[PDB]
Amino acid sequence: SIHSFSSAFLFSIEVQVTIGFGGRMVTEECPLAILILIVQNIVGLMINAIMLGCIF
Amino acid sequence: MLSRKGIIPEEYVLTRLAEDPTEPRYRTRERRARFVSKKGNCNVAHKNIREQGRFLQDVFTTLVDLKWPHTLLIFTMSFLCSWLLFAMVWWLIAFAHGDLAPGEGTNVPCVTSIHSFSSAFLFSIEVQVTIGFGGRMVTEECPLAILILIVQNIVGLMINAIMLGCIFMKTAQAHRRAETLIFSKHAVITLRHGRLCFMLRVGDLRKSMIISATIHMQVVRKTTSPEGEVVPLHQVDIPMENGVGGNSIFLVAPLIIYHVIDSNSPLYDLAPSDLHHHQDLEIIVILEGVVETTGITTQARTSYLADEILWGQRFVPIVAEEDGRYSVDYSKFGNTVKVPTPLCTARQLDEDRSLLDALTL
Amino acid sequence: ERRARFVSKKGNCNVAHKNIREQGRFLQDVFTTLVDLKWPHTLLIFTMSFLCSWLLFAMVWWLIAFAHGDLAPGEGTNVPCVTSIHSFSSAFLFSIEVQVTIGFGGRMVTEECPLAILILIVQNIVGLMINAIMLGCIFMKTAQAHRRAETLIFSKHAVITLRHGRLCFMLRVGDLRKSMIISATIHMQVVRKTTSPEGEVVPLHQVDIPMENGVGGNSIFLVAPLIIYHVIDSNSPLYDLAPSDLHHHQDLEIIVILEGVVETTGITTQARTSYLADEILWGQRFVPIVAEEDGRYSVDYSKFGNTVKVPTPLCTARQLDEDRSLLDALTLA
Amino acid sequence: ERRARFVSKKGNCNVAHKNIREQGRFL
Amino acid sequence: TLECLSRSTLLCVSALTVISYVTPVFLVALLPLAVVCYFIQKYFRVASRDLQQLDDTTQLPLVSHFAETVEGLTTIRAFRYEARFQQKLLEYTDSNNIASLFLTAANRWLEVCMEYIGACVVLIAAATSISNSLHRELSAGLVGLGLT
Amino acid sequence: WGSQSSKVHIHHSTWLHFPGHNLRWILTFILLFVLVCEIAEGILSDGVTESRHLHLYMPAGMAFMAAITSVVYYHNIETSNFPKLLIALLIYWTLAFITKTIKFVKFYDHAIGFSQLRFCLTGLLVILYGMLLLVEVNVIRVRRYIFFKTPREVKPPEDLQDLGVRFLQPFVNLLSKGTYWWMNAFIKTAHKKPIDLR
Amino acid sequence: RLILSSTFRILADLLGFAGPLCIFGIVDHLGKENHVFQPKTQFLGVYFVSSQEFLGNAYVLAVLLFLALLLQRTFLQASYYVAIETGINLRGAIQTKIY
Amino acid sequence: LSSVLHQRAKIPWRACTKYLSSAGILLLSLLVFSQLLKHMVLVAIDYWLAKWTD
Ligand SMILES: CCCCCCCCCCCCCCCCCC(=O)OC[C@H](COP(=O)(O)OC[C@H](N)C(=O)O)OC(=O)CCCCCCCCCCCCCCCCC
Ligand SMILES: CCCCCCCCCCCCCCCCCC(=O)OC[C@H](COP(=O)(O)OC[C@H](N)C(=O)O)OC(=O)CCCCCCCCCCCCCCCCC
Ligand SMILES: CCOc1cc(CC(=O)N[C@@H](CC(C)C)c2ccccc2N2CCCCC2)ccc1C(=O)O
Ligand SMILES: Nc1ncnc2c1ncn2[C@@H]1O[C@H](COP(=O)(O)OP(=O)(O)OP(=O)(O)O)[C@@H](O)[C@H]1O
Ligand SMILES: Nc1ncnc2c1ncn2[C@@H]1O[C@H](COP(=O)(O)OP(=O)(O)OP(=O)(O)O)[C@@H](O)[C@H]1O
Ligand SMILES: Nc1ncnc2c1ncn2[C@@H]1O[C@H](COP(=O)(O)OP(=O)(O)OP(=O)(O)O)[C@@H](O)[C@H]1O
Ligand SMILES: [K+]
Repeated sequence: SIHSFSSAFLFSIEVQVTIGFGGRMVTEECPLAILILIVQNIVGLMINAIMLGCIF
Repeated sequence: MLSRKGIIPEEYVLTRLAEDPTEPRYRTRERRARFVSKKGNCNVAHKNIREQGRFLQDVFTTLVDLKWPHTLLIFTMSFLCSWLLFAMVWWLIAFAHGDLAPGEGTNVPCVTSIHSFSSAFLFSIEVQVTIGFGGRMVTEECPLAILILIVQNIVGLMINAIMLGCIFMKTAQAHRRAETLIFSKHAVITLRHGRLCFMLRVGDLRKSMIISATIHMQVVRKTTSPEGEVVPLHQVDIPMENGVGGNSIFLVAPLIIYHVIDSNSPLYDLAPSDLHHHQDLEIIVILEGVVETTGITTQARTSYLADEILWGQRFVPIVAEEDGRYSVDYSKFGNTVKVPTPLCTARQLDEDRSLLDALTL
Repeated sequence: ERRARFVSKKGNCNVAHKNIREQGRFLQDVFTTLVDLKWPHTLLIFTMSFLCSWLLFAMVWWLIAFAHGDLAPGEGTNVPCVTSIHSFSSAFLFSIEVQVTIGFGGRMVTEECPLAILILIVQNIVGLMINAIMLGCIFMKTAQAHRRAETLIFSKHAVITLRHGRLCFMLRVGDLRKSMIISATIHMQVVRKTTSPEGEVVPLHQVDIPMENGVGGNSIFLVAPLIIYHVIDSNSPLYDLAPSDLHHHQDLEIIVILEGVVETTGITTQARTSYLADEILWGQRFVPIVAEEDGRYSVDYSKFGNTVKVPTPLCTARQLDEDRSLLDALTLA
Repeated sequence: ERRARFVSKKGNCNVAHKNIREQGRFL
Repeated sequence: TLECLSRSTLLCVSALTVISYVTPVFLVALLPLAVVCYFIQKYFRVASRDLQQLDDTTQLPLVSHFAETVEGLTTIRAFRYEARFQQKLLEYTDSNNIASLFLTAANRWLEVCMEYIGACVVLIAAATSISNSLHRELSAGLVGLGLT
Repeated sequence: WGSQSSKVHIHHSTWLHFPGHNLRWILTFILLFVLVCEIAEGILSDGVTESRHLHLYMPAGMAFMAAITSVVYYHNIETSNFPKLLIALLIYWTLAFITKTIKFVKFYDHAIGFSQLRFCLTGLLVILYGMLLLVEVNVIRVRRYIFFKTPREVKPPEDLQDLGVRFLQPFVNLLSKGTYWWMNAFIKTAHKKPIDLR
Repeated sequence: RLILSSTFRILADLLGFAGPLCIFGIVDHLGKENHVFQPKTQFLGVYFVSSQEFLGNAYVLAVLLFLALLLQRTFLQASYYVAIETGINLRGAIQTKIY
Repeated sequence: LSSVLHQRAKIPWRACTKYLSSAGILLLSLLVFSQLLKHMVLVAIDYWLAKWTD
């Protein structure tokens, strides 16, 4: 369910915000998407944690 | 094999009396060690530390201590090791139930959409990171899967909690602020109010005030007792000559810090020749006080060796007054204009002054 | 069964409290207790709190689905409220997916029965509250520096030696970690069943004892082992101790307290120890230990608590002072 | 008003630091 | 030592040229390994020179002490002072033994590291030669020379 | 590795080798060799099939990495006399042993026999794990930290207690005495500061 | 100590004789008419390699040679050091007894 | 500083004054070239052995 950069931008939202709807999945096919998924999850967690700390 | 070092085991004693190369003489000229370096960073190397496990038990001290690139390695590897281990478990259990065998039957799989270890790893991503893609569901089929889902959820929440704690205590560090306090490269001695004192200058750069500031001051010198008790580093405290009697200081402008050399001060027998390049002597200035924003106590370590102490100079007046508000010209921070002063010792000066006063009166 | 230390050698204040009219405040103070719990017990309460919340809300979801009847099998005769619910196990998985915000999707909440919306809102609020509370306990738990207290380390047994004429109760305290403990502060107390002319009895009296610092203050700066010596003058209550009166079961104890905020976290930490009379030695000296190799410094922690001897007069502090007073008077005359 | 207060009546330390050899301490 | 040094270094050059000729891929791995080999050789020289000179300067006083005691054996026993000279002898022998032990230990460190380099060369040469032989029908004979 | 970048303590620290240290290392090596052998079998067996058959060597491929990490983890805990931390490593051995023992007896179900290589390698690896587990519980038997009584720990040897013992050959982890790895840092000093009787 | 030195040396010599034997094995199977075939033995879904056949793939013999060279060229050095250390201790004891 | 660098010298100056003085242009051209020829024959004999076995 990737069609245009609108869809891709929505998908990045759903991963980093951890909304995770389900229409836009990551499959088993290309290992680079799983690599990017790990990178985005870790970067998202780091930024969320750092912004938490600054807010505290 | 091909060497001739074992063929001849004999020796000749005719050649001897070889010495005086003069090469090691230049090596002895190497500068001696400083107690604490200028930018803090105390230069003490502990030896024969018996670890006894007191350097792994306090794990969460270490995690905050480590540098950011190392902390991100631990961050990333903690999460990824957890993800991959639980992915292994999901793969194995969904394989034991047979859901991995393609076209097994109408038996309802205990986790849908598990058709690889790749999808198993993606499923671990979805569960632990709490992303929940609709493709990989957890069905009500086998009790072990629900147990493992509970365990992974609790472990993921615990790992997130731990990393949140360490990021909290690291984003409120202090060593990024200790370096923004400025001392002089060298300190000066000069008479104020007819009495000899050891001046110094310290200032702040960031606008953020430093609250409840505190300036300890110590002399580091090997010193013996009349009983022969030899102390290699016999630190001695020194009052800051602050009028109130406390050592606290309100640091906005670059202030002049000094200790009046009365009969108590251990510098009571210094001479301008007694503080030359290689003299064994060192002053420490511990500037404490919290950071106003984060409320984290800090230190600003610094030292002054003998070959940095300079006799008979006064700090250039740094503060001026602009049109509406004061001015601070930090370029004149450490400049010490020459000022003539008596070149005798503190004891000789005191005795001479007392004798002259007695004769006059 | 002979003498009980007030505090143990490595902290753990050894006074057994008793006969408390416990108002229940101790169990009413939950957050402090949770932070003081050992990690395995914290994990157990953590796990039991989450599991109870999950399973309680799972019971509610199953009960409402049962009331709406969608768990009774039906093909098209019903419009479900909470989809895919077809057993209690399904409701438990649903509670997991909502509270931990996993949202697997196959178990949706529809618009039909509004009590599901109310319970969804309550569960979201409760999960956020429980996550917030458990995060708070973990944050304060990881800020603990009770572990750090096991690197402020004192010498095993301190000695009484002369220095510059008079007599001081020395000691040696050092640091093992690499960090620097800010605003360190050392107190030193003597413990004895002191009595008064009026007949007052104080079964364990504590008297503060000066650290004989030059500036006249408590604060100290601790990068290497130090010698914390209390100068015994006429004011001190060790002014009348005889070396013969320093046997094992003497009614004495020297509490030592070392404070100072940790720099990595910003937490204030004590460092306690005591020294019974047996653990006090007379007229001995601590061996100089801070060796200086060229280009650096060193500390030979092997000899951290290894002492040797030196001849000193075996007379009380008062006897020493009075005898030196008579000698000075004779010299003046 | 030709008089410069060192700190104003609301905290507000009324000093202007100048000629700081900045090393990125803002960032 | 000139003859043996020339023999050793030129046998090394002979061996390396033959390995490269038999298995041309080996030079791609020769460059990193040689650089690592270089560092070991460089560091060892700096150490070994010092230790060798130290060993020699240590042994000279030792024999001197022995000889001088043969002079004044009666004089040394006259003062009943021979406990001090026993401790002097033990110190001298300790210094000589520690110098020689470090020398032997540095010797063994160089040999272990250099023979590990040679073992890595063996694996690389064997893998490349076998791979080429099976895939490219390379002559078996050249494989034998490369290995030996 | 994070404390290591600021290990001035380990700059001149002290060590204490746990009992059965020699037998621990020689067993790790005697199983690293047969794990390389198992890897050779795995790469060799699948040469007849048109699928890679990862389940012949990747198990051993991670066993080799696991063993290396195990020995690294044991040396780290050996420098810092903190034995309570090896409980995880302890359970690993027994847990690993149990699983592989099942595989062994399963071959006995089908009458595989020593005539097949995998049975020989698996049997040898199983007895090696038994001996290694014996070592892991030997540590418990001596130091008794899990036992009821106080841990009967010993202090570091007085030979290394002295500051001036800079020839660490008698007491160094067995895989830094065959290859004289402790020499390496000293040689750096030789380049930096001349090696004299100091 | 000296017995340990000599035992390490003997095992180093034995293991060292692999090099020649491994070279013979590699070349012999790599020049055996240039015939390339599979193991040709199967058992219950996975091929089970036998004793000699594991010495078949010249890669295996070369890797085993590499391991043998590591063990040889570490045992041999261990033998050198033990003999050398005992020798340095014999000089110490003799140089004290003579004095 | 200066002591370290001077100590860290391989002394090719000494090797040059040693060899080139005595050997001149004849003995060196005999010694060195004989070594090169000897080792080239060693490589060649191994190579010929290989080709003959093949
Ligand atoms: C069901 C799944 C739940 C999910 C949990 C797994 C999640 C794993 C990721 C988290 C890894 C984090 C590791 C941190 C460990 C730190 C250990 C440490 O430094 O202290 C070890 C501690 C013991 O002292 P303390 O609690 O610190 O002392 C109290 C102090 N005053 C304080 O304020 O902190 O505590 C210990 O010594 C134990 C160390 C932790 C090791 C866990 C082993 C499990 C033991 C299970 C049996 C428990 C039996 C309990 C009996 C009573 C124990 C007192
Ligand atoms: C399945 C087949 C695989 C084939 C490969 C097998 C490899 C196995 C190697 C096993 C080595 C066996 C001997 C171990 C015993 C050592 C001797 C020993 O116990 O003494 C240790 C001594 C020092 O101790 P000490 O306290 O001063 O004296 C003893 C004490 N005083 C007493 O009472 O007596 O000091 C010593 O004597 C130490 C000797 C050091 C020896 C170093 C060599 C070890 C091998 C290194 C190999 C490197 C890598 C190999 C990888 C192989 C696979 C990849
Ligand atoms: C100071 C001498 O301490 C050592 C002692 C030894 C042990 C040893 O067998 N030596 C003699 C051998 C005998 C036959 C003279 C030798 C000397 C020169 C060149 C090679 C060799 N052989 C060595 C063994 C293999 C064949 C060639 C090794 C190395 C050293 C060392 O410098 O560290
Ligand atoms: N204006 C300034 N900005 C930043 N750091 C300063 C400033 N003035 C002094 N320092 C600090 O004081 C120390 C002295 O270093 P430096 O030699 O550059 O100055 P100096 O000799 O005191 O002369 P000056 O005050 O003219 O710069 C350094 O740690 C330096 O960072
Ligand atoms: N055992 C106790 N535990 C806790 N608090 C106590 C205890 N005894 C007294 N207090 C506290 O001391 C204060 C005195 O209150 P209260 O009059 O009830 O006691 P009291 O007169 O000291 O008792 P008692 O007659 O036992 O000495 C209160 O603040 C009470 O909470
Ligand atoms: N090298 C060291 N590294 C760290 N702490 C040390 C070291 N040596 C001693 N200590 C600690 O110093 C304190 C007293 O040590 P001291 O040397 O005086 O006696 P000890 O015989 O080592 O004592 P104990 O039996 O309690 O360990 C103890 O807390 C001890 O753990
Ligand atoms: K979520």
